[PDB]
Amino acid sequence: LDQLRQEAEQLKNQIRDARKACADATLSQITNNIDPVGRIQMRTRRTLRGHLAKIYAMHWGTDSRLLVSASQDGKLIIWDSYTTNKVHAIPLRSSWVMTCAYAPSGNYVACGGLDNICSIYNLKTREGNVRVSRELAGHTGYLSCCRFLDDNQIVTSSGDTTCALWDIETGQQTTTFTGHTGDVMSLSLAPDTRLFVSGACDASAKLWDVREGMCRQTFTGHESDINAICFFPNGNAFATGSDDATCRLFDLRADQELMTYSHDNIICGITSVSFSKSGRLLLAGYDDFNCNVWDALKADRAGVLAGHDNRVSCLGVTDDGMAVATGSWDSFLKIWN
Amino acid sequence: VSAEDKAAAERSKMIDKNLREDGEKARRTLRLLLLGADNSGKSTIVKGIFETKFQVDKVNFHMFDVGRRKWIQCFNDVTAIIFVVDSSDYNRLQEALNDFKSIWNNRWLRTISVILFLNKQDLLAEKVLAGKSKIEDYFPEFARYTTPEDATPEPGEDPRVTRAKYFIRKEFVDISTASGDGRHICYPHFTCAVDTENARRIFNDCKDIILQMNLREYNLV
Amino acid sequence: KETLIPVFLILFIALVGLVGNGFVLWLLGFRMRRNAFSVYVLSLAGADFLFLCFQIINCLVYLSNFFCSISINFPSFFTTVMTCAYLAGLSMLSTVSTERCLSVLWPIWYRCRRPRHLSAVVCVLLWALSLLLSILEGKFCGFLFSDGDSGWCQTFDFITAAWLIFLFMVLCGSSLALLVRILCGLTRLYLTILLTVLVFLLCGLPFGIQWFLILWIWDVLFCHIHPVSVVLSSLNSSANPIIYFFVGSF
Amino acid sequence: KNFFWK
Amino acid sequence: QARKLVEQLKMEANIDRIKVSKAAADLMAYCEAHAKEDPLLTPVPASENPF
Amino acid sequence: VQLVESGGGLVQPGGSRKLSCSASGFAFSSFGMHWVRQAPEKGLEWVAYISSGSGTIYYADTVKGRFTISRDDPKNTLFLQMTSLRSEDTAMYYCVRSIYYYGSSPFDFWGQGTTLTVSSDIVMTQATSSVPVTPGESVSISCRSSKSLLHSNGNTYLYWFLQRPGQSPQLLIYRMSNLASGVPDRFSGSGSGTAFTLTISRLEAEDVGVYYCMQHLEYPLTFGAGTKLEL
Repeated sequence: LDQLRQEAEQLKNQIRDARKACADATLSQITNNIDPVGRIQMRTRRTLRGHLAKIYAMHWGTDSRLLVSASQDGKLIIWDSYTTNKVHAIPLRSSWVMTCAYAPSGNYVACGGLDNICSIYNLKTREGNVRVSRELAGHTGYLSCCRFLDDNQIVTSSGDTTCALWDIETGQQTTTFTGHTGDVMSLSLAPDTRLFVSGACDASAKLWDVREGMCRQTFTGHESDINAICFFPNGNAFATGSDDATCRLFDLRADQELMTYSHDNIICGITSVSFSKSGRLLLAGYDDFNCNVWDALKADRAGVLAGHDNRVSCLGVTDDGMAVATGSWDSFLKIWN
Repeated sequence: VSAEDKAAAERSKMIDKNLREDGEKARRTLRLLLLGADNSGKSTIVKGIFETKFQVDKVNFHMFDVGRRKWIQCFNDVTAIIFVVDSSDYNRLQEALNDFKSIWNNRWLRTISVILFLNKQDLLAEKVLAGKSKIEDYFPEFARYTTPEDATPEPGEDPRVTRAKYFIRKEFVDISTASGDGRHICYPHFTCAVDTENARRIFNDCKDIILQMNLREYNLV
Repeated sequence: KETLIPVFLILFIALVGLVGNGFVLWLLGFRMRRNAFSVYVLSLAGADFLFLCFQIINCLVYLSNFFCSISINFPSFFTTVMTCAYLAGLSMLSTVSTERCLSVLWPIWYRCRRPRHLSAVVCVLLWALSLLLSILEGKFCGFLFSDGDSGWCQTFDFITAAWLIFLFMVLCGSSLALLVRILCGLTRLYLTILLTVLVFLLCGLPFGIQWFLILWIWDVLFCHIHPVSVVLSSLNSSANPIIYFFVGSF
Repeated sequence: KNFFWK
Repeated sequence: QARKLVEQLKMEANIDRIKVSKAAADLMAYCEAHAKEDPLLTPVPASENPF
Repeated sequence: VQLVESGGGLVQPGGSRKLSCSASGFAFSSFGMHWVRQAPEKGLEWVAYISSGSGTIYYADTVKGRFTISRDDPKNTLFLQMTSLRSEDTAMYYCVRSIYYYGSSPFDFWGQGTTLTVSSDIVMTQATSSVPVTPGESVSISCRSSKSLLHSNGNTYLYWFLQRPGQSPQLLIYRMSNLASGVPDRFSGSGSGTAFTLTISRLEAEDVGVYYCMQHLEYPLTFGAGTKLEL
């Protein structure tokens, strides 16, 4: 064991020296000669009422008009944001739900939580009703996130320190991803749908290969649990938010950290993060009941979204970049423009 | 507006009516979270998730157990938390005390009361009268402890058992009252795994908790 | 010829009270949420607002008539509106006390089985009854644009007095029941109950008593008994916000 | 009765 | 087993890396290219906002 | 999914009958239902409408004050009550299901009909009445309206139906552009305001009959005249 530990320490030192030779400049000094964004002012356009408990998750549709929300009252709701009409109301067998997803084609939705099962619901079919299509079992801990690749594949993250890829028709796991130490909390898919990243409670992030099933890179810059993660629109970078009260930006081709987003006033954690269409603005949600807008190229606050009475838990930006949606523990949703 | 838009609005109105009915139905029940460790008789108090339902005096109760710093945030709005401890294995009271201290000072649990259940008291009495094990071997302050004068009620047992019980109850209570700011209270009890009067203690404690909540929302206290 | 200082005190107290009423109305209108206890506070603030505004306009009329040569005349529908606001403000306090007693005695039923519109129903019904009684008194006593007898006005004043006595009895009974239940089973509760009862009595009854009993049971003591009554009523109406809303929120 | 408008 | 850890470290330590300045330039170029396509940065007129 | 109708028969003038329809195979209580009748040799005509929850009822001017529509959700039955029957009520009646939400496809399923024999508005017409066709070719069918069917929200409300000889009408295109479920891709539909066309590519057998175009912009619902295809 001692020889292996010494070899591991030597390899870690070699890696640390290797990524120190690539740090010739800094993102802060490269972007001094660019105009600042300015002041960003946004106002509430719609308010969505109907939930009678806290809201844990939401996801936009690819048409930028439909969205789905999850609440502890035990129901899923599909909204029409243009007219604030309710399209569907799906009761759930278990009321402990922590995530939800919407298929790119628009035919299925998914949800899961403290029961350790991910369920698939068929939206459009005969008989005019919505019924359960598939239940996927095999995890040992609670589910935290799930995203659709197509109508027959899905990737899940769980609290048993693993991630999985499923085949919906067969209902069996295809690839299992191992290597984390603590609970995995979030994941994000690349635009090309060939890689994805995950953040866990061990204060580290990993980049995975979907087809091969191996781990390529690991990033360690935080000092507490990581709660949120999201890709840059380019596909060569991603951002994370932690209980550190800080956000950080990482690079894939340089394999190190570029920027940090913090201020002395913030002392609370970060629940969700998102980007804009151009990648110039970074949206984050905090426990002090409001949201902050960051300049991703200059590390400066640009605006505040303060309209909620309790904790902000979820966030989302449309594909066309026309609006942003927030949910909170006060049982309301808002659309800002 | 078009005819189809009007029909969609009517469908939304019907959905809203169903949601209101479901919420009104759900408002009646009360939710409890059951926490504890092994060898504590946790599953025999009331005679992923294992649910349990019971009612007393026409009031419905719904109990949950999970079989923890991350998923504990879900139970932020429960009525109470039930903590079960075995009070006969002296080698593990420190672990139970540390667990109780960790659960008492949680950030998301700053407004939830706790109902404490000290289980397996017959074994404790048998061990105390046996004389083969000494509590002072693990808690040296026991030898310098005396039963309170005006607060010493007993049902007809030996003073040694009363002193042993009161020491443990005092440890838990003075951990609870160290720093709570008066926003939530702890309720202790003594049980024996053959007791049948356990669904009424929870009922009385829940009444007291609801009374305090009503008092604070009218600014009386 | 020696009642100017009471008028100045009335003006100052009403000016102080209007600011608090406006702030309470703004905060409880749409800025914050509303439980079963906020509807009554909002209704009380509204009745306070109408009462204090009409007292202000009366004071201004008197001051303009005296300090200058401009004299004005007004109808008595304003008097009827003022009476209605006064009665509604007196009823809201009894409603609040009864609600406190009900919450204390039966906590589970209040928390889990109480309808979600009873506050609005009771507020609307009480406002309607107060308006009906005020209009029926004003029509038959000459305030409105008509004429009437004296016996009917006296009888209506007597029944209004009986209504006031009933409200006071309800308040006292509810407070006593709550206190006994709490004891037979803490300083802030004592202070709240004691202050509410004494403020109600000593600053809300005198105007109604002097306006509905003494005038008929017992004409030079008007300047000796009316300004004091108006001062006390204005003081109560101004002090209601800081007792029912502001002290609770730190 | 009486008018207190003075 | 530590053999898995050392094998993972060996596979992770032998890759190609680029300098930070090139990556910063790439991000700047991407942000500048798509600057006139995001409404949240440049507000849209009231005749084109669905909300 | 099934829809079976009952009743019908011979009746004297001034009499009364009651028509019934039983549904089995789908969530009946979440659908709105229509009545449509067809004369022995004429086209299609709309009669009445009842909404889910029984909150909205509509009638045509020809039958207002004499006909009544109702439903019984627990038994999954739809009713129609006759009163003061005339010689112009001799037709065969149809029961149609319809559901309304964002992205839905109303007028999906039609049941078989029962025959009853007795002893302003948007005008939209189909100029063509008969076209000879051969397999393996392409045919275009067009009809025009009186006023614009393009709403402010961006939707154009026009529908297409096909009725084969000795069968019940079937939905092809809803809202002027979308294909229904089970319809082969050789059908297409496009058009502008007031002027619409339907295109069939690689015509084959089992695709001969009468085509109808209907508007759904406002009540009452109005059909076309009908263009038939012959070998």
